[PDB]
Formats: sequence, C-alpha cells, structure tokens
Amino acid sequence: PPAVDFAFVHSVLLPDGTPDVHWRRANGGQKLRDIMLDSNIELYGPYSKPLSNCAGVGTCATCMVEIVNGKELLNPRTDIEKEKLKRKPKNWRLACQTNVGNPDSTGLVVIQQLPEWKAHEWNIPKNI
Amino acid sequence: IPPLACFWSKDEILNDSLLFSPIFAIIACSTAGLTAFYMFRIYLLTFEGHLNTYFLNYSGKKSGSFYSLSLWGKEEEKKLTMNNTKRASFFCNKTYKISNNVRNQIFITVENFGLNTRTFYYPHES
Amino acid sequence: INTEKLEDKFGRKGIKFSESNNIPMVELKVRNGSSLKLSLSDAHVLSYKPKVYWKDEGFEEVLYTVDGDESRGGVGVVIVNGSSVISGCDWSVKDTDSDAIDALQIELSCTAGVLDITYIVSLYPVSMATALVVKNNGRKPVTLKPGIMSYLRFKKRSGAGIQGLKGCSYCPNPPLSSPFELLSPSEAMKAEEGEKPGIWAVEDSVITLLEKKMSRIYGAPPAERLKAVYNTPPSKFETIDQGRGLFFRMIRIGFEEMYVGSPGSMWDKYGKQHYFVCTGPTSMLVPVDVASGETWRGAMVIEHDNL
Amino acid sequence: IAFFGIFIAYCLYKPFYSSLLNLTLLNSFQKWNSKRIHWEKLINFVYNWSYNRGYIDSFFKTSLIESI
Ligand code: FES
Repeated sequence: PPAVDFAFVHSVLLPDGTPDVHWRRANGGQKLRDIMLDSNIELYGPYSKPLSNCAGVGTCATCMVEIVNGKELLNPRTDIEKEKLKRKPKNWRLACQTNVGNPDSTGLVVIQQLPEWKAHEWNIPKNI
Repeated sequence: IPPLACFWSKDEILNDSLLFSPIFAIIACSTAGLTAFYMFRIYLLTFEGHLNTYFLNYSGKKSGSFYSLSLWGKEEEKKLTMNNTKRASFFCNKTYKISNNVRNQIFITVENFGLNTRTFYYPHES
Repeated sequence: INTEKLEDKFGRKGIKFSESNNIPMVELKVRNGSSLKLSLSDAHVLSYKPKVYWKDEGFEEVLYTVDGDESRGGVGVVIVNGSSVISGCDWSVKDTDSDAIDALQIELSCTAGVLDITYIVSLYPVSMATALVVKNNGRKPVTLKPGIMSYLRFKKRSGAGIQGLKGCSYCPNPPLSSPFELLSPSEAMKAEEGEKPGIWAVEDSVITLLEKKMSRIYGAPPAERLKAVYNTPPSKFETIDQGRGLFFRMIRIGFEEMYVGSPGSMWDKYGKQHYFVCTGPTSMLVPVDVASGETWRGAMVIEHDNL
Repeated sequence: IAFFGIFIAYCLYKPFYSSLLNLTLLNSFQKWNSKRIHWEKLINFVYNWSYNRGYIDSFFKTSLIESI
C-alpha cells in the first residue's frame, strides 16, 4: 500500500540529549492537521485545548510545524501560510493549510512539530 | 453564586425579564449560562492546570535548562552537540520497497546548550 | 560503616550515605529539598519525595513501599535473558562527582559475567532518572530482556489514569519476574477484561482507567520487525493522582514498549493504603540482542511538572 | 444553568489530575466525543466568530472607514 513516511520529530529533546522521532504511518494526503490529530501526535502544543484552535480553517497560526526536506510531495502555500506566518525561516507551514498530496504517494518528509518552543536549528542544506 | 458572591442582581434581572416578554427572557438566561461558561473558561485557562509555558512537554529551552548533565555521566560522550539525521536511530535499519532512506541531505539537528540563564524565575507575587 | 567509606571517598554536598540495620543506603538531596531514598547494593529505590507544593512540605512520596519490607516496594530494575541475571547483590558505586547542588547522580556497578551492568540513578529538581547500561565481554550474543518496574502509589483509588496511550495497540502481557515485585505475574493476570495470551486491541481512549485487573504492554513490537515507520508508541504519558492535584510523567530512552500493571481489587491482600500501579518500559515482546562485545543503553525518567 | 456552564467549561479545561469528577465519567467525555467531526464545525464557527469579531470589525473597516 502507498505509505508516506512521516517522521514527526518532537520539539523538546530527550533528557539524554538526542531527539525522539515517532515515525507515523497514515495513508496518503488529505490534510496534515487531520493526520496529526488522528495518528495521535502533538500538533498544537499549548493550543491543544478545545477552543484554542480554528478547527482546521487556517484563521490562526496554531498548527505550525517546521518541515524539513519537504519540497518533494507537498502543496504550495494557499496565501494563508504566506500571511498568518510572515517573517519565519520559510520552512514553517500550517498543518491545516498544507497537504502532502495524493493517496498514491511515497516519500520521506520529516516534520519538526512545534517550531515555537524549540532549541535546535536543524542546519538546513542551502538550496540551489 | 448566592452566598459568597453576587447573584441577587442577576436574580432581579431575570425576575424582571420573564414577566415582560417571553422572547427576551429565556435567551437572557441562555446568555447567563454562556456568561458563566466563558468566565469559568477564563478562570480555568488562567489558574487551573499546569503552566503551559514551563511545561516540559512543550519548551525545549526548559528541557535544555533542567538537565545540566545527561543520564549516563561520563559515558556516550565526554559531555552531544550536532546530533545528526538519526532517522535509523543508529540501529543500522535496512529499507524495504520505499521512496528513499538516505540522500544528499545531511542536516544535523544542532540543539542549544545547558547551564546558561538556567534559573527561569517562576511568576512570584506582585 | 561501609557507607562512611563511600562518604569520605565519594560523598558530596547533596549525597548522604546511610547505614542502619546493616543496610547500605544513600539519600540524594538537590537544592529544592527533593528526597531520593536509593537502597545501595540492591539497585532498588525505596522512596522519592520531590518538591511538588510550594510549602516547606512540598515534597511528596511517589513510589509505593511499605514501612518495613525494603524488598517489597519501590522501583527496582531487573534484567533477564530467561532467568534473573542481576539477582546477585554485588552493586558498588563507580563515580559520584556529577554536579554541585542542583543535579546529582549515583551510578552503581556490578558484573554478571559477560554483562557489565552499571546503573545510573540521577536526581534532577524535577525528575528521577533511572538509566541501565550493559556491556558484553564474552563471545556470546545475549538475548536479554531489560526491565524497570515502578510502583507509583495513588492517594485515592478512584484517581488512576495514564493520559496519552491512545491510538497505539496494546497487548495484555504478564510482567517480568522481579525480586522486588508487589504482585506476581500469576496473579497480575488473574480474575479480571483482557485475555491471558498476547491478544491485540487498539486503545481508543486518551486516558485509561486502572480500576480493573487488566494489565498490558503498549506498543507493537511485531510491527517493529518490518522496520518501516511501524507506529513507534509515544515515550511519554501523564500519570495522574486526582486525590490531590498533582501528576507525573515517565520518559523512556532506548526502550521500545511500555508496561503498566493495574492491581485492580487485589491490592487488599498485601497492602491496605495507597493503591499503586506497576508501570515501566521493558524490551520484552521483542528482546534486545546486543553483540559479542558491544554495549546497550536504556534509560527511564520519571518527571513531575508541578513544582 | 450557570452551574451547567461551570460544568461544561470544567469538563473541557480542568485537567484530569486536579478535577474533582469521577474518572469514569471523565473518560466517557472523550469516549463519547473522540470523533471531532460534529465538533469540527462547531468549534470552527465559534472561533471564527470570536476571532473575526462577528465580521462586523471587517465590515466596518471595509465599507465604513475605507468607504470614507
Ligand atoms: S488549527 Fe487553526 S491553524 Fe490549523
């Protein structure tokens, strides 16, 4: 079956000093917010309270996730990721405004959830 | 709340409301229930629960600050900075039919340090 | 007084070595008054009182133990293959100088022949740290199963939940045979609503009730054989008390699956107060096989976020 | 009706380790409502209302002050 290989690196470190990766499974692409809600990984952080989110429409920058090596199978920004978050390191997307695409999809996108409240920089490779 | 708070005002409001017009009255009581709802929501989001900002699930600088030394002491490192792309978790895990496992992507999750502005003074009384 | 020898050799500012009723024992005290009663030469922790409230009595007892029986109560680490490997009480300290007053560490050391089990108990201001590391020396790959079983007492019996093992599949699996048990694996799976073999069920609740006998291991190590994403279960959960308003969190490092053990109604036959839970991560449903000479690192951290 | 509002806010925001309610009922609150499909429109409409100020702020900044 077509299984996209999310990694979902958590924001905080382990107390040992290594990151903890969870490697979620869910099929295809419908919304990244629905995948992170369904497969039980921590999207919102402190905004995970019930009325602390816009329930998927994009009117709040609360589902933001740093995505690295995520130029392969992803939709472009819907002028809401371009507007809610503006002065960012440009690898940050809204899970309720991004989508990893079609159900026939294989890929190794790795997503750092909660780019707010983190301490690592990921040392991104310079494109082009 | 009648004994130790203010209730008799709203009691007189709804008492003067229900003998006036039936349209305005039950929606006023419904908004009173909503008012109790959001005010208790405000009180719970402010005072009841963990802090949501110094919470060790959330803040990475907090996890870097509490753990001044690791869990092994003098093992696994002299400390490690520049933790690399440990997708395989150093388990030498081989790949089945998939898109990619390794590539020309060499990105090390270089985390921040410890033992610097370590205190993070908790919110004391004014 | 062998603990006096450890005191004038390795004793430090927050480290107090104690020897009463010819039992070596150490008490770790970091700056915020956090008490940690580690029984020496046993790799077994009795008591743990970190500052939860903001009083002078902010310290609260976390681990369950009775007053007299030090072998029956508290978190003890256990290593099997399939017999008990570390039952020899030859545990000795290796180094202590870790940090001044804020964070402490007592690392013990033994030797089971091919396995050099040195064992770290650290005291941070918010967390107990329990760290196992073995090291092969002989020419034999050992197929060992580590185990760190903790016993967290709850003030009220109605207040029991783990808050966060939803979504991942669990299997009712009887625990490891520890010398520091509270319930045997024969009675841990007796008179429940999970069946005795490794039946599989998906947890569909964000918090689980620990009222019944139903005891299980969370995670899918049969999925681990595929070495795909394989749905790695979360390394954290918020165990709660609800009798008084505090909670705790357990973080594993190096382990894969996490066991909980609910005593159900059978807590009356040993103790009478402070209903507990037999919780900890193991490498049991798929064991670990290191090498003919390498080392393996597996750590467990119980933390509080109240302070 | 006020204590009903207290109770609805209490089961949603007061965490499990400090709430005074029985954990069977507290478990059944999420067990009855783990779908977030008939909640995914209600929470959306209430949050968009409180965030866009009933759209009256946007309408006044669109056809009252920008009209001027
Ligand atoms: S939930 Fe409102 S930003 Fe995605």
